[PDB]
Amino acid sequence: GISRDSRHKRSHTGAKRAFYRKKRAFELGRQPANTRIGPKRIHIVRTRGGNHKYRALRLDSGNFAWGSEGCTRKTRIIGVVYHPSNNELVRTNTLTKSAVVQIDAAPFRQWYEAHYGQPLGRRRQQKQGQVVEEVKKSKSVEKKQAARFAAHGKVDPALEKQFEAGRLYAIISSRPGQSGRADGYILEGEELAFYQRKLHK
Amino acid sequence: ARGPKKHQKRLSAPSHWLLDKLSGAYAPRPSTGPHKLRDCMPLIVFVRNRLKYALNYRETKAIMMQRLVKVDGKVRTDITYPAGFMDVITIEKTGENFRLIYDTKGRFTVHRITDEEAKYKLGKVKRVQLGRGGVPFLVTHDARTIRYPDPLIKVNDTVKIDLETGKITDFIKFDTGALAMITGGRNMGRVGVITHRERHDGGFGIVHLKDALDNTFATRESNVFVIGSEKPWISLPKGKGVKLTIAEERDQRRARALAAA
Amino acid sequence: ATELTVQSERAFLKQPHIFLNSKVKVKSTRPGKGGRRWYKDVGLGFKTPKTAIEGHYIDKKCPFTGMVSIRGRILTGRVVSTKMHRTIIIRREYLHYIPKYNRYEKRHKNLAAHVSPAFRVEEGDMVVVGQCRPLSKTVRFNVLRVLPRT
RNA sequence: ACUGGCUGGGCUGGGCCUUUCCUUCUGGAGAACCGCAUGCCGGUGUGUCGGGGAACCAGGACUUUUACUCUGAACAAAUUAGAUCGCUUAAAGAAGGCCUAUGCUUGAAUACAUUAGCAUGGAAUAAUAGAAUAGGACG
RNA sequence: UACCUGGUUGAUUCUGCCAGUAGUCAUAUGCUUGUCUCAAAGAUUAAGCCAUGCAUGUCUAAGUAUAAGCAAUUAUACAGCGAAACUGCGAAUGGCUCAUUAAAUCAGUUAUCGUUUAUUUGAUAGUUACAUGGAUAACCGUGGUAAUUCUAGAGCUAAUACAUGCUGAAAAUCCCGACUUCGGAAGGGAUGUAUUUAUUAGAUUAAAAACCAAUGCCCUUCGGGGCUUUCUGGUGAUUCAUAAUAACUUCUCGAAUCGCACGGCCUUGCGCCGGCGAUGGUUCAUUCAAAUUUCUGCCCUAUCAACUUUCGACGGCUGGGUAUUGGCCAGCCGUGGUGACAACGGGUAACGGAGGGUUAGGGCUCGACCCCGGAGAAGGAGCCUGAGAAACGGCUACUACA
RNA sequence: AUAAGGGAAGUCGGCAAAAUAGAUCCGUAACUUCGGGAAAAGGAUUGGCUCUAAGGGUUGGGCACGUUGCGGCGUGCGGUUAACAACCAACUUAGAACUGGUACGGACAGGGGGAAUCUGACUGUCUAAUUAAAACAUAGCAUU
Repeated sequence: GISRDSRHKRSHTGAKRAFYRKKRAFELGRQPANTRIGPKRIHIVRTRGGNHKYRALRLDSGNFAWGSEGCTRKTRIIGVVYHPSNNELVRTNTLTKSAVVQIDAAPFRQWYEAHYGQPLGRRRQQKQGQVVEEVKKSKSVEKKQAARFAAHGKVDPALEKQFEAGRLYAIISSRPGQSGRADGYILEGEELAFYQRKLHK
Repeated sequence: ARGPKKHQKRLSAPSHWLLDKLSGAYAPRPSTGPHKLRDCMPLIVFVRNRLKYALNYRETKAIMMQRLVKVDGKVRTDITYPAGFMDVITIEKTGENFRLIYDTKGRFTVHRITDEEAKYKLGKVKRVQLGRGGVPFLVTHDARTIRYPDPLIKVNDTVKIDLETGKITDFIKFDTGALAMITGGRNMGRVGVITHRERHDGGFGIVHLKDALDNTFATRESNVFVIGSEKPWISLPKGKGVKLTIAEERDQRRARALAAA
Repeated sequence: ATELTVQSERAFLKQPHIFLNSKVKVKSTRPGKGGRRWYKDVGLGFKTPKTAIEGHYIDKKCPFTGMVSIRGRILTGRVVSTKMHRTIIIRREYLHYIPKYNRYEKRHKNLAAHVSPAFRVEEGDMVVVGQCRPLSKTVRFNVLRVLPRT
């Protein structure tokens, strides 16, 4: 099958090498697996030494970690929006490492409400359709919560706007073809300005 | 070549086994174990070729099946078991104990030892580091790993092993003025006192020794084995590794012959 | 070296595992711990140049501020070509001995090495290189020191 | 065959003064030359005594760069040269020997390869570098 | 043993070749042939074609026994030896040959801080239970085809085959907090290991202060004088060894297995405890290794002088794939790389080396062949099982023979 | 205008008809007056639809004074935006996915080719109404 040896190449002086031996059991290659967004589907493969790898064909959710806060929550992926290598990766909605995606922001907002006693990204006040309040069943929590809010600080405006729509930008940092999992982190700071400028221009 | 080898050709066996080039085509091919294949002492070679207790291959394994012979206090039942430096071989039925140690000519020799000395060993340390759970451990030159060692012990030193409970009881630092025995190279079997050591960054440091007769020699660090500060802990064989020249050997040989007869 | 911009590519260039977005500000002397530039010491009596520690360039193959370790032979030669990007060609000369005629003859070989943006290398200068892991089809050495010009 | 001597004549080597002699700091243990009092037949262990570190060991910094030669390390068995033992001699082999032993004892050496690579001493011969628009050395 | 002689002329001295002389672990052939020690042998031309036979199987006290098996008669679950058959392991080692191959194989010398590793050796893992569920082989019996180590449908029964599954401990750490007197607290959850991502620790190695913010405290005459301070391994060199926090997974492992001994307690219950082995099992270390990799070194030829990038030729970046590095592969972007110190191409009656023959010294020539490394099983490609194969006394397809 | 199987067996003679044909990318011999032969010979691609990338123009640039109905000039300087922002405008070239009764220069338009002999060097001209050629002319050479 596919081989990854250097015998078939051409020497650095331009000379053409001659046939040496037949193909070996090692130096083989395998067919690439193109991950897609959809219902979960994974195949097992028996690799060298009796170990195993996990081919991911279709995935829809994975771990994403918030850097500054330090929370990791499982959520779903909406779609692929950018890829530095090839445009066809974006159009097909096929995801690999270092692919910018959009994820659901619901699990992360809820944790912020419980940890800090302040609302995050709520412009539905004009409509006030879903406004609701539940009585807080303690008074020591304000001493605990106000200490946290006054110490850590506030979110920057760039990340706050995304919370209004409910969609957040992230980068896949895993290798789905090898480990069968799509994992990444929420991108923020100077790295946010680089991709946002590139995304729409 | 499509897998691992399982045969050993005669004329390719280690030289220090002293095997005749005739009478067969193959060699014992020592099995895998704690010691390297190149420098090991297969049990069949010791029992049959040196002690001459067993006549041939067939009767060598008849003895082993009865669990008569043991090494380091545990019985071994495979004829091609790799024994090595400092190992203690005990045969209770005949009633003597052996220690494997080089002579001045670079080969293993028979060496009787007393019962009191046959209950301890000593070995060079290979590495020290932290294991799983933060528990410190070290490994010796014969693949013995022991947890919770003395924090003062570092690499290249030697430690005395109980050999009954496998616990360290005292150790010797690796420094100038120690008494050492060489384990590899052309200076195999010599005994000397470390004079000074020179190190080269990038590997292969060398140490300078001095014999009892004011002779001088050098070797790589990987071949020096400290066995004591003074009055070596183990019992050295006859000759103490002094490496007489060829001129003196024939003078002593005839002097010994005429003195006896 | 002369580099116009640090971020001039499709992706975002950054040192791995160097966290850059921390709410609290803490000043520390350690290179990589606080969030500032990371660097190491090669050893073998080789001193880190000043340009490496205070520079802003990003390189994953440089022996300084990089993920390559130097181990093996150390060689010397003279540079003959500097017309690629971050790569140079050095020339080594020696004498081979012919036993029958009891005299020598001249011979030479050509070598390829990786040059970091920390150094500035021109043609006809002597350099010292060190072995590393395969970085390309024909690159297995890394530049370490540039000897002063006459 | 042993021993001493020659103001013995030679060969190889190590110390000082001649304008030259030999980098440097830290630590280790500790001598020589010195007195202190205590004791024998003008020398000495004296002691956690002190003026004191010849040499040595460990660690750091400094030193124009190649060729050449000397000594080491590392590197295969067989083969070549070569030591030992009357297989009835020999080509071979690695064996054997001692009174008599219900035992003792020994051998299986050494040199060579030779190109390339790693250390050490030497500093003749053959190349190379340095202060001239001082961009030079020192405190 | 550092050696020479015959031949041009009527005769002479030279250059110069022809012929003579000796060896060969170097093959053939002719004539002849009593004994002792040792025993090479279808390599050269055809890596051309093959009838017939053999060359790989394996059981201990210890995986599964209702043999209409034998043998005894201490075993009413079984109990001695034990065909057959399931299960486990090996068959990837040996043995043969020299077709291809001119920086390729190979030699001496380095690296793996760039990876996999059956087996051996030494350590090492607290989260119905007096014992869980369905099949199948051997066997009985009924059949098909001229034909093979081809196989059909019907009826029984096992596991160390296959598939499930049980906090027996505390402490400590981190979150939510029912409930106030605002200064801490009822009680609630998580916390072995493997897998994947993000974050934190992993210290230095000369010393003296004086300020702001504000709190463990000792003593105390209440004016306060104040405040000594606990760990941290390794390399020439790392994001190393190791540890902590938030989560994740068609997701692991942490013993429903077997043999010998016949013991000790009292609440005498078909109750509790207890020894030595066999076979397995997660991680680290070791052994036999394997794959890549640094430096230098190969015969003749110029009537072979310029070569490489159609459709990677040299380098940069993001990924894919692999046990891992890598232009090994996919996109985007630069214009490079070797050469008179002989590149590129053509020849080889060419596997490389240790080494053989012949000798003053210097050399010339041979090496298919008992030792080491590489390749192949009529010519090409593809693949299954497995720790390990691109295997041919393993499978699939084409071409040529049969 | 079209024809099964054969494909010049017809005839003085392949006379008439058929076959090839646009554009883009590969490939190309003997011979030679070194300019040619050459479109040599011989191969591949071609619709519809939804997308991506590349090739341009114009106007704006910091202070410090004086004139003027938020500013046009007079200047005195400094700086080279590690090239940003707004607006405007036609076509030409390259690449990917999907789709069909495998079709796509869909009509029109549109070269058959190769190995040789005889003869005139070439372009050019003539028997209007049966002969367009090897005939005439030509540059070059020589003579009076």
